[PDB]
Amino acid sequence: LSRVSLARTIGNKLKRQQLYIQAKKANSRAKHEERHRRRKEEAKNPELKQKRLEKNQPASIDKKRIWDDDSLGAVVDVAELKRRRLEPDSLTSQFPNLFEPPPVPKILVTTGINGTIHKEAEEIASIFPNATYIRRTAHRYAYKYSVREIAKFAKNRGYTALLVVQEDQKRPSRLVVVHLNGEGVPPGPTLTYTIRNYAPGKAIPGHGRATNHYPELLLNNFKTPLGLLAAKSMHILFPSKPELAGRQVVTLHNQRDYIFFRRHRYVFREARPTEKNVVGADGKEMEGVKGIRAGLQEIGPRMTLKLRRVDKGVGRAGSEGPDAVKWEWKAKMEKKRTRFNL
Amino acid sequence: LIVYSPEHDGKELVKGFRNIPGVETCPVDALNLLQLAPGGHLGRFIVWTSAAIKQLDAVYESKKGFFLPANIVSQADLSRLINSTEIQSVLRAPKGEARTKRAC
Amino acid sequence: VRYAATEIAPTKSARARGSYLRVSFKNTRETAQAINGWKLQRALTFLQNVIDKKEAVPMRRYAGSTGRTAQGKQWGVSRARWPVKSAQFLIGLLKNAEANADAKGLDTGNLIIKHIQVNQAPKQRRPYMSNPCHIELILTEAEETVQKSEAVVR
Amino acid sequence: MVAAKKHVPIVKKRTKRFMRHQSDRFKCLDSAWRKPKGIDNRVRRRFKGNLAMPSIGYGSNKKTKHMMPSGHKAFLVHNVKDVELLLMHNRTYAAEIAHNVSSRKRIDIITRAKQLGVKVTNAKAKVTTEV
Amino acid sequence: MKVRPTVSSSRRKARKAHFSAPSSVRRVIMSAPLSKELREKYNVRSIPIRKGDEVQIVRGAHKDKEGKVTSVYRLKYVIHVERVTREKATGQTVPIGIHPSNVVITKLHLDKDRENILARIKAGREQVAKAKGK
Amino acid sequence: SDEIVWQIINQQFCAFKLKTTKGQNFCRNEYSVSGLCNRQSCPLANSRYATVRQSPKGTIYLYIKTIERSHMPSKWWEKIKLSQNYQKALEQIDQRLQFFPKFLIHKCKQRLTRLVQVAIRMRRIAAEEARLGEKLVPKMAPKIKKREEARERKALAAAKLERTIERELLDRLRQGAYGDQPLNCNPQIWKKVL
Amino acid sequence: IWRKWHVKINQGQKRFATASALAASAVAPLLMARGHQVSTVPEVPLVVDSAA
RNA sequence: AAACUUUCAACAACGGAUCUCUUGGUUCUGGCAUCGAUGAAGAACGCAGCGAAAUGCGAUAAGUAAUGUGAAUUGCAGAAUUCCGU
RNA sequence: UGAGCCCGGGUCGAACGGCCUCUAGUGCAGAUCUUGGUGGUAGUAGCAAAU
RNA sequence: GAGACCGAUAGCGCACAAGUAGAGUGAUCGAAAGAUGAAAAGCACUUUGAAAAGAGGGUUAAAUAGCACGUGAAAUUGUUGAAAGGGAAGCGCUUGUGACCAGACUUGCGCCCGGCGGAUCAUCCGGUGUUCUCACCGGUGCACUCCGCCGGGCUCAGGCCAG
Ligand SMILES: [Zn+2]
Repeated sequence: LSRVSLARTIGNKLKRQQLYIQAKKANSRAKHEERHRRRKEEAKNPELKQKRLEKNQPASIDKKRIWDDDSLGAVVDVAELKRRRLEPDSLTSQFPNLFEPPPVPKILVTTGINGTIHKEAEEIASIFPNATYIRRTAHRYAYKYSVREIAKFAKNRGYTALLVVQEDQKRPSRLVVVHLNGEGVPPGPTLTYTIRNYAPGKAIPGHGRATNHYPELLLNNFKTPLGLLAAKSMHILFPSKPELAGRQVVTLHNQRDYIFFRRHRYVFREARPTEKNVVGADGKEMEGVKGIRAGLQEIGPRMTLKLRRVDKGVGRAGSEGPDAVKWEWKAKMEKKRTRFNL
Repeated sequence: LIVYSPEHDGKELVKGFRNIPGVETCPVDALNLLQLAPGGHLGRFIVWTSAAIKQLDAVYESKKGFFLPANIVSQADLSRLINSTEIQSVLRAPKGEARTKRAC
Repeated sequence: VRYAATEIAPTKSARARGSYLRVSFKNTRETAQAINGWKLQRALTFLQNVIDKKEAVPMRRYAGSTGRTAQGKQWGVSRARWPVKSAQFLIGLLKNAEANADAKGLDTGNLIIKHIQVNQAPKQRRPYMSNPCHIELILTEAEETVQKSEAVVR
Repeated sequence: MVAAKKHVPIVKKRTKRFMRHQSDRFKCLDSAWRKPKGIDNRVRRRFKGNLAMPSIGYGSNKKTKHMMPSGHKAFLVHNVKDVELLLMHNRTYAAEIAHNVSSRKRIDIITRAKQLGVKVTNAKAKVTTEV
Repeated sequence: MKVRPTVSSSRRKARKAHFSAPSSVRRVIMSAPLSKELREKYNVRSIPIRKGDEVQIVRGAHKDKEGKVTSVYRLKYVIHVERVTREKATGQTVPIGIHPSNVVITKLHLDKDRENILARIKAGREQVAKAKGK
Repeated sequence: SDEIVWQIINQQFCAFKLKTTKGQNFCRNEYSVSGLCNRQSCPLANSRYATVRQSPKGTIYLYIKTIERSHMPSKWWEKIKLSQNYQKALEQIDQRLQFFPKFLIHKCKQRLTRLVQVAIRMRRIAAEEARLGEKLVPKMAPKIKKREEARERKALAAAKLERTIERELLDRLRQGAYGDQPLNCNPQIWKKVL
Repeated sequence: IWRKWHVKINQGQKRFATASALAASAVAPLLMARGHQVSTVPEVPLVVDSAA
């Protein structure tokens, strides 16, 4: 009953149902008997269990991932390219501003025209250190300011980052990340993402506030040049030197093009008798941290971001050359589940 | 609706327009009301021919026991009937206007 | 707008499901309500005592007067019974949940039953109808509250 | 000055719906009004403290009839052809896009109506703003 | 439209015949078109296929994949072509099902009967072409 | 037969009619000056008629239909191009529709002024949209939305966030990325790290 | 099956209504009224040559 | 305050309603005349590798001959069965 | 006014609607109504045939 | 071969094991019961555990599409949350409190300056189609006329509610 369909062979509902139930009960019975016998043999001999554990591992999309065979379009692992050369310059050339030391960040936060997500946007400004939220209109029938204009205004007043939180269904839906750069450098990359599952700390159970201390960023699993671009943009958005006295972590973990944002705080504590020791991946039971764990209490909002568009200047209206758009997410690109753009 | 004469135009256009979608073909001697007024709505677009016209004359005189009806109205233009010199002369003075002012 | 409370982290949580179980829905509901919201070891010892006739599950909603003993003082309810098969299958299901949590890598010491829901199942078409049940239970490690660092003025 | 014409103030004689008798106590009875036919029913006899009956007296003013609170009458629109039908009379009617209209046709209706000065009641159905 | 009384336009009867046709009728239904060079070499549009035809795919998720026909499953109205396979859960490769209407013939497995079939179809074609022309 | 065609078009059927529940019937004919189906403005029942229409090229024309050319549908309408000056265009409408019914004169004037105002507003909104740089794009399709919802749930389940956060935190503590005398951790437990 | 399906209509009325339909076809606006897209033909009866 | 009872929201159960589909049914119409002692209609028993059901067949038993088509069967086992060929 | 109609949000996957007419197996709370499903009684009566 | 028919409580009792299952001594009575998915690709493997059962993990565009499978109402039930309950509930008119949700006029025309460019501007040239007097193009220019665009300047008008 694995290669043949009872619904397309047996024409009777009740006969098909009875045959299926009898066969599935028989299959479960046989599977449990076989596993019990195999349990007995692996209990009497401990080595064929090890051969089982080295021969059969569960299937994984991450290790079934398909790569291409650096121009910001090919999804190829930068580290793989690096030690293949040993056995990116294109990114630096395309974005010299992003890639020497960056100035101390200053962020201006605003929302869409006549937005109603003021508290959520103020919370985003709370995540981003040295940030100020200012509303866009200040009333219904005001002058409508354009994102190009606000970018120029903030550049002339000395900001370095402009974050725009667009809304839908009175909920934050998109984040446009503009970079103002320094001195005479024109306003640069605009990484637009999609704020999906947004949740405030107030609604988060067991939460807390963030403190004024500068937290350290954990940018996890960014491998393709686009992932490195996004990671460096967030690194520019956050301060370089965290105040380690204020034990706060801001983590962006990337898996299958789904960037996950979380904010927690440290407690490095000894392991309780009922707890485990943090086991290593492929190399379990890390050596050196043998009796100590880390306590995490989420003190920040839950959002998931997914990059859709990065542009050269401040949006499509502002990108003018023959390479106006640098990347655009497409369902044709995401058709195959093993194709990750990151 | 293509109308022809089987006596002079023949029966090849029947198939020629039979294949074309939407268009129909009907002889002049067997005009069909279902095709003349589809769905009860008047004004069917009909592509005629000269033989068809000269045979409409013949068949509509040939129908026995039927005559072309005499209508109860000669000048169909009611605007002509009302806005004419004789009527406007014979009418009396108006007693008011189209929109009457409110008195109290 | 308003935001509903977000779910606890799946890798801080453990889930267990038992469908089409052949135990009375009312008895399972009463036992689940009795053991709801408790410590894992407390619940297991409670159910073992229920089997050993030591501690009684109080009936509140589906209550039929059967026993009026001194074991009902600890709940304040005058009607208490001992659902044997309920206690046994629920022990099995929390053991399955504990195994699942151990596989996920949670601290075995601090599992607490946040959620246990008992629903009715399709009736066993044999007029005498049986009442099977579905039981789903969700467990977590105890919520952790941690220190603040003193805010620095600047 | 972009609004509806000067209009007589909208006065609603009754705002609450007329509820079917005993529809509260029986769920099988829908809340839609059904005139009772019992010879001794209290609601039909119009006793005090019973559900009122619909009447042409409750019927509303003709000048303010079918008018939205903004003062426009809803026009069901399916395309830019319907918008161009509303061309001459936007101060009288407001566009209401049909539910089965696709996203791009919704966008075209919104764009043409904005160019045309026609208010749309549902301009945020399946669209979003992009910079 | 239909004029001959023998032919029927009933969708019910048409579907019944299509789903209960015998194997020869199934072959006739699962005839497939020939490629260009084949069409200008044989003056034929489409012939029924066999197990030894090199075929190219023009429709589906596996478009532009070339291979030799592996089998013709007449019961499911499908054909199996080489190297177009999917892996099951266990990993075993089952050949993916594709339709004669969605494939196009690139090479023919020629025998006496096939040559006779193409000759008959062709000869009819130039017969009627000449009849129309002159 | 104007009265007869009016009766047939109003009492029986009209392919250009869009009757609404709001108490007015709309006429879909492209040459109707008003958007309402009524005797005064029906292009089919009024043999002698006039209309104002705008070409794609921004040019405005006035169209004339007369009963002597009631037939010849290719030739029903005379097209006369109006000037860009509003006052002079109204005057030219006056001469070219002199002796016409007052209703048609009034509605031709109203349609001319409405088209020119619509042109003004279109240019204003084009400038405004240009100066803002914002564009209305469609939202995500429901099938795609289901796709990212399911793949997000699977991705989070495989991601196991807080475990990885602790992963990296302990990795950095072991590699000593917090420096000597870390302010993150207690000196006790630090000696355990040694 | 013995329900009345076919309706008896006087031949005089049928001929009268066919004549009325022909007059309606001769009337030009009625083509638009019935929905026929009639805008490029140079004549609403459109008699074409029997030779062609 | 809890328990219990009532109302509502989210979610989850039960159940198969609504929309959709139809190798079906019903009615009408057209062409033709054909069961059996040379064993009829019908009943039973057997025939397959795995056959429960259904179908086919009759110890030559999912059948043989002959003709036609022209490279299969197919749920699994199978042939050294057959491809310019009675 | 009303029987009802339109839209917004979610689900959902292949057809559907407005108007003019034509047609009818066309509008439900009852009929100790039909079928199906589901409750209180009740985890009660009692372990009785059936199961 | 067809239909202004019925569309799984309908249509023949039977769309599927249907005169089948089943009942009766017997003549006879006689049901219920359709839909995974495009393609089984029908969930590999690890791990619980005696099961028509789970946790991972995988297939699919989607598995809260998993042979209990197109969608999935109401009756009834459970968990969470809010409120209320001194011997009935439920309903009407009218506020108040709390919770959630929505978001008011869609908010512009006109005049006057300076520049720029296009045009029924030019008794300008050429071409085309035509209702033969109306249109549409190609080519020069800006003396006059009219439009816009830019940068100034001034004015007015507006939706609702109170005094
Ligand atoms: Zn009209």
